[PDB]
Amino acid sequence: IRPRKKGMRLDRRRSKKQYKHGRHVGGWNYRWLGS
Amino acid sequence: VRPNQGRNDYNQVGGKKRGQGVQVLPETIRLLIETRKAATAGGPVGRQPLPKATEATGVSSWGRDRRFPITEALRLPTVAEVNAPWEGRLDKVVLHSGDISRLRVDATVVGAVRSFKTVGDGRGFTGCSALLEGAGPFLSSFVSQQRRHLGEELLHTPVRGDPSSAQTVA
Amino acid sequence: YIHEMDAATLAVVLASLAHSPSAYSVSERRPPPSPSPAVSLSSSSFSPTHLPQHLDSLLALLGRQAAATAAHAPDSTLAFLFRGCAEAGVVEKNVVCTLLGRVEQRLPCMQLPECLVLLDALRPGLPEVYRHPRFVARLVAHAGLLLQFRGAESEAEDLCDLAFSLVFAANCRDAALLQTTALLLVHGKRMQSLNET
Amino acid sequence: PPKTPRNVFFPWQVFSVHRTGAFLERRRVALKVPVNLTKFEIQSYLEKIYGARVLKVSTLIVVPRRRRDIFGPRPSMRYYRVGCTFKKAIVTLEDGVPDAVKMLRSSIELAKNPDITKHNLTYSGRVRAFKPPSAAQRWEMGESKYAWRLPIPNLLAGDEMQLNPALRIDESTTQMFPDFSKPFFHNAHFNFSWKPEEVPFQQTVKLDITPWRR
Amino acid sequence: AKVGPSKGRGPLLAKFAPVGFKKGFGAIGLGRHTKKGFFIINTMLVPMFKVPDLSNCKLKCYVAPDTYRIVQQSFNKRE
Amino acid sequence: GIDELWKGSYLDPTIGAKQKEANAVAGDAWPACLLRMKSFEDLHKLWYICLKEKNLLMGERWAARQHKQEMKQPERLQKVRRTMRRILIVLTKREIQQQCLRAKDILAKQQKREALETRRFQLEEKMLQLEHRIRRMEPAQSLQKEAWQATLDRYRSDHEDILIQLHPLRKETTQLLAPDWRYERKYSDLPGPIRWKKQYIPALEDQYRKPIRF
Amino acid sequence: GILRPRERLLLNALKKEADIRYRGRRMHKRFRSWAQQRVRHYWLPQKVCVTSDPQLMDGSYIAACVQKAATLRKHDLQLWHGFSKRILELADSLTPQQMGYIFYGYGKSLFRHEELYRGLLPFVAEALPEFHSHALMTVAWALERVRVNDRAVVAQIAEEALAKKDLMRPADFIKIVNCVARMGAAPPSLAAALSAELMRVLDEKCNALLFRGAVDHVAVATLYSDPLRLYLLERFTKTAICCRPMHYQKAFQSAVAIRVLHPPVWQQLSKAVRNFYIRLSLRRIPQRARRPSPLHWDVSNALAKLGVFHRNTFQWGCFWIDIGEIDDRRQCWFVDGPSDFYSSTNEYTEANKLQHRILSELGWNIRRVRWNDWVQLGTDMDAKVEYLRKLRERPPWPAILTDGPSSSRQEMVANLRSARDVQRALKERREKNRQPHSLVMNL
Amino acid sequence: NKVRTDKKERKRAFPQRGFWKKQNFLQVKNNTVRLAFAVQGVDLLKLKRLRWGEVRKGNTGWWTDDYRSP
Amino acid sequence: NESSPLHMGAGSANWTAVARLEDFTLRGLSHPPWIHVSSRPFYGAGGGAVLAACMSSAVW
Amino acid sequence: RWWTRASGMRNPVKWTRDWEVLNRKVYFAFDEREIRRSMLDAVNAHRKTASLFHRMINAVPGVAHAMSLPGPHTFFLPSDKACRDHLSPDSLHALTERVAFLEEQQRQRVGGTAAAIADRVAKTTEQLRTFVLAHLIPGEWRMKTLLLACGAGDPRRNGSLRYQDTDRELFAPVMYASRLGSSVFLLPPPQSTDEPLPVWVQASRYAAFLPITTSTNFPRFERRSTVGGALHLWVGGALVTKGDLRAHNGVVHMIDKPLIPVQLLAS
RNA sequence: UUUUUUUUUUUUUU
RNA sequence: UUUUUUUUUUUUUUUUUUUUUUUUUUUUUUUUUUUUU
RNA sequence: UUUUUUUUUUUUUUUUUUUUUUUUUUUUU
RNA sequence: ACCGGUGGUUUGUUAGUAUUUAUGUCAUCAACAUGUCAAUGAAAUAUCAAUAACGAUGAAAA
RNA sequence: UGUAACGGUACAAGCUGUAAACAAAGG
RNA sequence: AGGGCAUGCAAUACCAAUCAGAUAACAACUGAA
RNA sequence: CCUUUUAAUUGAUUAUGCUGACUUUAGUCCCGAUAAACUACAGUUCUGCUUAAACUGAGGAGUCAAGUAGGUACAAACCGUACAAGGAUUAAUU
Repeated sequence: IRPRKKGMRLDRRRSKKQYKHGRHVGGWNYRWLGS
Repeated sequence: VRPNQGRNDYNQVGGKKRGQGVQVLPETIRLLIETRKAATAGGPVGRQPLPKATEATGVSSWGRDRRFPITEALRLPTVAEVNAPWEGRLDKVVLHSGDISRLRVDATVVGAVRSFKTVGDGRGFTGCSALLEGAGPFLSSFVSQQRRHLGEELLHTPVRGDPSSAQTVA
Repeated sequence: YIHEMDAATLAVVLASLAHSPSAYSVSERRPPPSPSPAVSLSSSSFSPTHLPQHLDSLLALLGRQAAATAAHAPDSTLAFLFRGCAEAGVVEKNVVCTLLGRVEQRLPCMQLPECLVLLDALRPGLPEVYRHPRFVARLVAHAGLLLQFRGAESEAEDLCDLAFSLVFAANCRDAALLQTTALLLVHGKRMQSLNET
Repeated sequence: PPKTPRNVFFPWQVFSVHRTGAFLERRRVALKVPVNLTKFEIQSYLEKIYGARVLKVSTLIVVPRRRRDIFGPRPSMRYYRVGCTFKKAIVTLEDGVPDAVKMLRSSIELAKNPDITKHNLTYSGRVRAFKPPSAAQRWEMGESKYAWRLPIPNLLAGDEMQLNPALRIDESTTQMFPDFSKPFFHNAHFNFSWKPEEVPFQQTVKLDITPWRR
Repeated sequence: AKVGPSKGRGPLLAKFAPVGFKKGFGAIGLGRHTKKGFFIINTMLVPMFKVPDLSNCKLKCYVAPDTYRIVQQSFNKRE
Repeated sequence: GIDELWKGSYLDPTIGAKQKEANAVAGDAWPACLLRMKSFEDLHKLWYICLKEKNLLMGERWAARQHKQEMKQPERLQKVRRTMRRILIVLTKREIQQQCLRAKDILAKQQKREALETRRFQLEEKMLQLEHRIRRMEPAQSLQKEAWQATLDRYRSDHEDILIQLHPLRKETTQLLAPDWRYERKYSDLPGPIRWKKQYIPALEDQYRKPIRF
Repeated sequence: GILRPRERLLLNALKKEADIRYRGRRMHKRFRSWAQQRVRHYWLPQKVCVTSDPQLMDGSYIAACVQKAATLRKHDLQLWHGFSKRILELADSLTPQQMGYIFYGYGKSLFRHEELYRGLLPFVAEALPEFHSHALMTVAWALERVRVNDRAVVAQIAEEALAKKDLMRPADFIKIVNCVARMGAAPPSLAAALSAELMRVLDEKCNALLFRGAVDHVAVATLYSDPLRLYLLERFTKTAICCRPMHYQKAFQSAVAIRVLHPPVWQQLSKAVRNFYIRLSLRRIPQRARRPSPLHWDVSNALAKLGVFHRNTFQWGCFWIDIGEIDDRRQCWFVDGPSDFYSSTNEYTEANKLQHRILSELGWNIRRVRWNDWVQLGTDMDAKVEYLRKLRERPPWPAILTDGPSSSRQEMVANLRSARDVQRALKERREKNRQPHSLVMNL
Repeated sequence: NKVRTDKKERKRAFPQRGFWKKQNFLQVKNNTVRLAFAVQGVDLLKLKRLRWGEVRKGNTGWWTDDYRSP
Repeated sequence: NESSPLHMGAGSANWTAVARLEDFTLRGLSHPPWIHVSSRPFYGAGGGAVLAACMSSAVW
Repeated sequence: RWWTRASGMRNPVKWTRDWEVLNRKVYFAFDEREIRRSMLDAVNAHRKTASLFHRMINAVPGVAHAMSLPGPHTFFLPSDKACRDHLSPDSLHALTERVAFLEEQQRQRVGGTAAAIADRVAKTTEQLRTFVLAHLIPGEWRMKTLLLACGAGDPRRNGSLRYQDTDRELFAPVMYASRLGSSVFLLPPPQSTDEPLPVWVQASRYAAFLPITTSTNFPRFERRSTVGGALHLWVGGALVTKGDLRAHNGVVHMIDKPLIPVQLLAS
């Protein structure tokens, strides 16, 4: 990433995209603790 | 010129950083003040036949108008009542959070200087300035005259462990 | 955060607590759908929520802060602060002294609009500490120079307020000053503004 | 590590002496401290707990080097380190300290003798040493070259010390006095940066840039 | 990778970087920076170490072995 | 002084091997049994004594590490660590006692506050209804108006008493709501700390301020 | 872009010059440091206004004001005198803390006004029991700076210090001692007790930083006993690293005076210790810039007119000489002044007497010239020449310096006032002669 | 590199005839160390040359035993 | 091909990678991935008083 | 926070080491240096020092226009002190009165007496213009230029300026125990004067003490101004305290004596 | 490319 | 002629800004309001 | 001697870092 | 019939199994390196005796 | 919640969080 | 769970038009998710 | 064992096939520009190049890399090494 390109992009943690998957060491079907 | 161009926030006119020594016009101040002032405009309601208690016992109070309120000492809760559950000892002690000056009491204890002079303030403790300001100008004259009249009397203290001497002094 | 306030903020804050404050002016958390009592805000016969006596703690702090903030306040805000402290009821002589001094310092730099608000602080019922003869003498002396050398700029409303202040607040007895004020209100070129005031 | 609060009632800092392979001065001791302490804090620790006299405190950061598991019959090829990150502190005490505490010793390797060799060696890859000017060497608070002959010092120095520099000249590393008339070097005996008046007049030579013009 | 934490290098440090990188190891402030590069130091922010008098203290780091038996013997009396 | 760091230890060059071995001996760690019976001052002094012993031990530890050898009598460290933990355990329980007590008192007061508040709430609504009814009929005189005035008069006192009674409780209740520097980890190190969460003040956030501390 | 060849050369040379210049500036800058320290544990929290009404002020207020003025260096006569006037009125309602502050302020400002010191002394004397370390130190420190000896009160101060030794600060204790020694008010017994307490104080609650402050040549040879002398001398050697030229000078002076006055004690020192001092003398010690005084210059002009060669200013090992003859180096003159004597009196100071005796011992034909005697002469040169000539034919001063006749504040004031106009008339006459005034324009 | 991570093992594969010997520099370094010990007055070379169980006090050797027949 | 730690850190670092439209599901040694790793196991026959399990939900 | 931040002493940039090339940059940075400020700027900068001159320049017209031309010029700015101590009281008072009169005339404008005022102003303006313009000299004459012109650099003429000594036994007895017991250069005439200006050089008092603190290599032989410098330049028997005030229009020198023309000089 | 008591602020310049 | 640097800060000038301010370190010197020049 | 801090000059954030921990009743000694 | 505790069955004897890291590239990206936590032996709480040989324990050894 | 860094432990693919392998005794 | 539990993952969202950052005076100023 | 069943994807000399081992070519090819001496009665071997001064009142005139490459027993191991105040006024002790 260059300065010009980087100055027009947001952080990945700013979105909900991080809580829409179940990828884990066990497999592709992750269940959260206390579910 | 760097690639900073094109952004709408590029060389913006006026900013937090830019403006660090600029004050609002008196117009705004005035407006605000007036607005706040003009929020409770209305006529009187209720009844007020008799004047509000604002003076010591005995002395009447009809002409002396006071803007500030006065709290009664005889109406406050005691420590025992405070600490009681829901349904000497601490039965005659009160711990009040307020202006000492603005309190109707029989007697008030004040810490004065050795010379007993009321110049600006006393020892500087909480409420001393309030007390001395509330007190009229004649306080100084009374204390001054008392000093002179007494004299020697003001240069002795009761002997430790001497209740008879304390009573005589009193 | 009393100690973080500026002069500007503090003046209005002071004024708020002095101009017949009401407890219903505060905000509500998820209030009922129906309107709040704040809509009317009329003269009540009682004190909602708490009594006025439960704010001296805060008052003290306010005054202290004012004391500190006095030195970095423009001329315009200085007088407002001055009046707000007296209105509030700042009794602290040590606090008042510094204020007085700064006021004295900045006096000559002021004008009639900043002098009327100053004079408002000497109204009856306020603490007698602010009524320093050395202060009032300089104030009433300075007003005369303004009326003598800048009388064409004063407005009818300003002159009317000054007439009340010089008679009921300052308790002055200067027949020459009173006559000058009276003449500059009916004989000056101010008929248009006098009819619309 | 955790930050130190204003009022410390139960300090957890642990102080220890570090045995260094280099040479140390008499009035200098090497300690091992955390990496989260200041000069002042270090000073106060010793001043209050131990109550030792302190003049100066120097600090350095020590980071272990990288290592690789390559040896053995079954190497892993994995990276690692030996020791831990710390602060090498050096305290300049008032009193003297024995070398047998601060400096290491070994008879197997006769070359490892920092106490005996003193600063003659560098104990590192320093081919050329560095030594700034000394206090005595400097102008301010420096020894005078002409104060020896003064009346006042001699008074103090009564049958106790000879201030004459001519009585302390090495004979095995000094040459005889040459004749001024005859050519001679400047550095032989002239320990200064000004031409003595005794020396006869010297001529000046100017380089010719365009001799062909003649 | 040639550059970065991939060969046991670890996090970047002042030592292993060009001149100008600002990175400490955890400390407490003792002043502020001026407008000319100077630094005014304040003695107010320095911590205070409190230590009681140890000139006459009977206590020691360890406990005598004989203490165990004496403490134990007291228990049996309560029976 | 500084000597304490190595005095009596293996590092000491002014003693023989037999003296070092005799010195090496140690007893049992201080148990909670004994540590509970002591006062604050005794535990405070024992903390510094244990810290001095740990500082002395560490040196030997490191010394041994240098030569790749095990330190003589390694249990000392363990002992000291156990004693240091037990002292703080004691102190922390001592503190928790008081914390509990405080909690209890606040819960005691809450209950009366509640009821008082409720009553005041009701009385304010009734007074507002009476004032509106009085205001609706200003340009007219009747018996009803007098009746309402009387009832409002009654309720005024009935309400003021409540506030007089209420004042003390509100202050007390709102104790821990505000921060206390005394209880902060920054300004203190005693057991039983208190932490608070930062607020968002627009008046402050909208202002340009440098990260300065003086 | 691109630049013209002509311009390129000039810009590069200019740039180079810049580098050279920058290299050439930090030469003498040796002792500088980016980091610095500022004392802040003395300012008051409360806010005050110096420019306020003195009448509305109180003890607390005035106390604060005085110190703030001093710190801000707002030297105003009109301002200070009002403070003094209000202080005199409020003298009977001053706390020990406030008094100390007042004193410190006055002293720091160097506000020479005896009228206030003399009025505030008695109240201090009564409140001595309630006094503290800070107050006690500030009183004496101010007094010393303003040069107003009070043996009646200073002694009492010392005694109270000794009584409260268990609560006092090492620094304040040291300063008290120093002050006492300079003022010369400690009998033998007091001196002894002070010394005994000082030794323990120094050896128990003193560091390198704090120890340096205990070094004083005037004090060492007049207050300190042999046991403390030896310990001081020995510890100085060890603590020398953490020192300044100001302490170095004092140390050297101490050494010299000890050698000159107390041979026994000197010999009692160790070889190592001795060597230190021996070597010390050989080093170049920095000194502040000095120049002749107007009195000095007038005396020098009179002397030169008399027909005698001499010098203006010069150093001689460890002591400065006002005047030194070239024909006979042995001879020397000293021009005194108001500061050379205590306030309202003509008594010489301890440092002046010690320096006089040290040189007299060393064999210096020392003569002294007073200012009150000199002023009387007016602006006449023949009278001054004859005055000087009559002095020259007479023998020198004795080893032991004596004090002059009695004086008074009135007389002092008178003299000062008188001299004020002389120093101005002489300057005017001097300056007028330099103007040729030859050129005449037609116009 | 001590870590053994660079491509410095490539050249070593091929055979070589010989390598340089920094005798000049080494000699100097040794001399400096020898001097630094000599000023104190301890012989390093002697100790680095003496036979395992050999005792030679001072500047002594085989030559010493020649004249010392008795 | 030059070596530039500044460039490397300004374009390929921890804070620079997060701004990349890449497949973050892949495990990364020197990166902040978003793959879940199942934590500490069940409890056998140890002391019940010393089994740790939570922290950010329990901090007080 | 970049590739490199080192500055000052630690300059990352590489500079030439050759003394031959370095010797050429000093000439360009000292002699061929350009200046933006004008002569008037320089003059004004020292308004405090020369108030009389500063005021006359701006008071009498013509001088301001004359002293703004592109051609090279040389100016002398006498000091107030010099003026005061040289000029007689009557002449000084008369000059100040006329300057004040012109200033008052201009103030009246901006804000037979009528006929007499015109004659008075016409005469006073010409007199002051004549007085003022006398100092101005065509061409650029530098301090070094003058010094060299005066034969300061000629070995055959430097005999009285190089070898200087004083009695060292009287000023440094401790360091000496064995002893105990030029030509006139003519300048172009001024703008308002035909007579040339003579210039010469003299040896300073300070120059006679260099050998005591410097290494000297002399061969075998067979009131005093307090201003600094080894050499003193006298331009028409006015000493120069400051000089080399280079500008866009020329040079300015401060002299310790006001030059007055013969036309103004009395009989 | 700012050098030694810290901030705010106006004109000129080697 | 292909038509070239200036803001933080230093110096100077002009002033009614402010403990966000220079050791409670130290030396020297004839010296300062109003009812002593 | 540098780095740090103002300007050039940029949340064009160099993870586990800072003059940066809740923002002055600070007990002035 | 919710809710707590205990036990068993199925998924699953027929199916499967992943967590640490050396190496490539500027980056995206790609990738199953190197037997086991392990001398051997059911048991080492059986590995004794030592100088060559003959001797001890063990199913088996030097 | 899930993970990375530093420190301790025997420097380790475990454990652990400067109180860094435990308080078990409140009359 | 008796006690203790440094630091980093850029967090006023247990709420609230959109558009950089410690989440932007109007307008300029725009939009398939 | 016999008999019934099997969705095993169930069958090998060969796709320059994928993943490994081990032969032949094959004791073949590959070896960088300059060395020598250390004795049985004293000493200075030859050659290539030529910035090798470390207080003289002045921090050796700079940047960058080495993710610590001129420390250490004829060690590719272990153990050490970065002080801007120069600590040794260590001119003393023995």
